[PDB]
Amino acid sequence: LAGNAARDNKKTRIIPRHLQLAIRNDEELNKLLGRVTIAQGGVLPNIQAVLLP
Amino acid sequence: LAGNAARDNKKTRIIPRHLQLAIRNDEELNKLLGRVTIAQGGVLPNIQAVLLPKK
Amino acid sequence: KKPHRYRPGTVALREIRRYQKSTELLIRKLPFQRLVREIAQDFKTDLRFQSSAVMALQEACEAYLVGLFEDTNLCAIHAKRVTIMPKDIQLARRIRGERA
Amino acid sequence: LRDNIQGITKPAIRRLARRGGVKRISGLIYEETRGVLKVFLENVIRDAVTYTEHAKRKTVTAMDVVYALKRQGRTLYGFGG
Amino acid sequence: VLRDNIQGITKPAIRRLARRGGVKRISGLIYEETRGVLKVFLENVIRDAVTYTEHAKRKTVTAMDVVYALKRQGRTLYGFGG
Amino acid sequence: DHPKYSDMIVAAIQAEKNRAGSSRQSIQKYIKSHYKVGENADSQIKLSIKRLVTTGVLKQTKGVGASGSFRLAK
DNA sequence: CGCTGGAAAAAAAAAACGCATCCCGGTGCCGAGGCCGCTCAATTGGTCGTAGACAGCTCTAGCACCGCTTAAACGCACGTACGCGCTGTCTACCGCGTTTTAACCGCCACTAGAAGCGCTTACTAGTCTCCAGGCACGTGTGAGACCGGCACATGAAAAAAAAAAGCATGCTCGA
DNA sequence: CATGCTTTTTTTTTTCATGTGCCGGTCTCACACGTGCCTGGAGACTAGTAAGCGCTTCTAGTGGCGGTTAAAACGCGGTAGACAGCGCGTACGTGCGTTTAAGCGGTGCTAGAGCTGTCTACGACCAATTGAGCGGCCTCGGCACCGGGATGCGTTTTTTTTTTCCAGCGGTAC
Ligand SMILES: [Ca+2]
Ligand SMILES: [Ca+2]
Ligand SMILES: [Ca+2]
Ligand SMILES: [Ca+2]
Ligand SMILES: [Ca+2]
Ligand SMILES: [Ca+2]
Ligand SMILES: [Ca+2]
Ligand SMILES: [Ca+2]
Ligand SMILES: [Ca+2]
Ligand SMILES: [Ca+2]
Ligand SMILES: [K+]
Ligand SMILES: [K+]
Ligand SMILES: [K+]
Repeated sequence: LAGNAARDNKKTRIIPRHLQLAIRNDEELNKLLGRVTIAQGGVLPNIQAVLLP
Repeated sequence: LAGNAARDNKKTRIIPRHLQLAIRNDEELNKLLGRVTIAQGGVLPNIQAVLLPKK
Repeated sequence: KKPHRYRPGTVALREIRRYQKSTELLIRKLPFQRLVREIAQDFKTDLRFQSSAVMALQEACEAYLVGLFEDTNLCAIHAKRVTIMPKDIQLARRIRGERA
Repeated sequence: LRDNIQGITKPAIRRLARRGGVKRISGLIYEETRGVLKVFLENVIRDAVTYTEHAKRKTVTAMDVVYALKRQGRTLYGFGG
Repeated sequence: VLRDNIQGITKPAIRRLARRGGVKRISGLIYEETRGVLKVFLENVIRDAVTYTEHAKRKTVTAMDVVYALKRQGRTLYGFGG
Repeated sequence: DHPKYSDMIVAAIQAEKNRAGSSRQSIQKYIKSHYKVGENADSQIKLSIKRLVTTGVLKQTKGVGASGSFRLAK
């Protein structure tokens, strides 16, 4: 999944952010790693509807 | 603390509810047993102010 | 000569998109390091820190806060607001079981 | 200690809350956050140091922090789990 | 085989629980919402309990099976042993 | 964040006092102070001038390739 | 409309009705409490190998200091949108009465299956001996990160133009 | 109420400005790979057990039966709460011009983390020895459960201070 996220960013090498994106987007990995922080992971882009114009 | 809660209910013998009352009213025991459910414990009386009738 | 001026919120949103896209630590590295040592003194003086140890504390902190804000934001919105306020944070922590 | 907790600048908190997808921030929040942040570091560092002391070390290691965060239920990956 | 005991969790019983929670007024929609949540709970806990039962090569779910299960779910229970 | 090292040069000789010749160091000193910069900017204004030299737009009054003085076509 | 008085409705009193809870003593049951006899765990006292305390040695990493520049913070001015508080509508929920239901209790009969125990051997600990897979260190080269310059999509303002919102007409019932 | 008219109002387009995204050309660090060596995983043994398995004891789990009666359920009526809407006052956002110190690269010193070798207390293992405390029987008295009665608190009715809502004269603008 990370390897996919990296191909999706025209990068040869997996970086943290890739591992995060992979995990937080897969229902089951997210749930397994529910209380885990991934160093240099960032968060999934997500802006609550009511906040948009 | 439970023994106190029992004297405060004119009971000779500590029951669960006493153990709960003791724990949830002591800042530190509550925090230690924060993720523990005490069988037959009940909850502390607590009604949010805004829910009480107007005067 | 006319000034150009984005409406209040248009930039905030841009900033949101910008920082969500990125992963760089958002607190200035030194002021944090001083805050770490300052707090550690309380527990024991003449303590030394692996630079990696400080970095770990910063990763953890930022991550934690970012998280708390996400939750706070929802509480704010849940009250038909857009502006987070202390009471929003307090609710979030009260429910998280962080505080009594 | 100059209260380095002020070193956690308004704009830095704004930044964090932006990554949290917050659009508008009440002035009161900047102090509120500092307080919470302090409480966090207090609780985590305390434990970290406690591990340091148990190892009879004078130098807090990454692992000390890692082990400490695990205890607090805020596990951290990429500093040597 | 006997389905839909979830209605057996009567409106008034939910009202009662929410009263002990210090709730004053309850939207009609809540009664079904709660049944669903309650089900999800029991599903997650029992699954684990049974999994412990099966590992012990038993056909009889013990209290301990439930206790051990709840501990896993981070909802420890005192006064049914260990 | 103000690009066009062309625009940069052009704006610098312009706000430079009327000359029939203006030297690289006298413009490299204006551009660095009046706009944001790196340090290869010194080495980029070098390349920027050599392109403006080339296209006929900036013709050099005194000197040679780099160290000289430069004027505006018409 | 302003200012003063009149009866017309309107929170702010009191006094009356009622329902729910608390508190008192009395009575009858169940489980706390204790004791006894039996069992198994602790204790004791000893013997033997090893964990880890320590001192000394190495050398990594953490610190202190220096001299920049620039990106970042700070502070002040300006005004837009948001909070929130007030007013008003409609109806969802609360409470309570008669009608319904099936939980609860208590007892009974039958049997899975829990729990136990002893027999036996497949299975893991364990040892010394052997050796290669994976460790620390060195070397190289290629991603990718940074730039500066250019077509890209998305915002905020000024302008231009259809779309609905208010003063001035002639004509024909109907009083 | 149909024409026509002016007026403003919202709706369409123009017009800037942005920013941000994309793409070429260049320069470094970090991945990647190898070397070379060292130790931890493998082997091939012997030894000691845990645990599978099969039969035995009996606990307690299940399932059925029937007689209250506490609890659910349906329904009605009526408040009081959710909710939209509108308006007012300022706290928050943007940006500009000014202040700062984090940052970067660099240098030098040594606190102390780590590593080795060595010695000895300490803890495991074991076989005898024994009392703690377990399961199991038996016995009071706490309390639960009732009901009766006194007090406490909500609600309604009535009273009453209190706001309010028409009129009226004056008296001055069409
Ligand atoms: Ca009037
Ligand atoms: Ca690089
Ligand atoms: Ca390579
Ligand atoms: Ca056995
Ligand atoms: Ca306000
Ligand atoms: Ca100052
Ligand atoms: Ca007794
Ligand atoms: Ca009783
Ligand atoms: Ca009076
Ligand atoms: Ca008059
Ligand atoms: K060190
Ligand atoms: K076996
Ligand atoms: K059984």
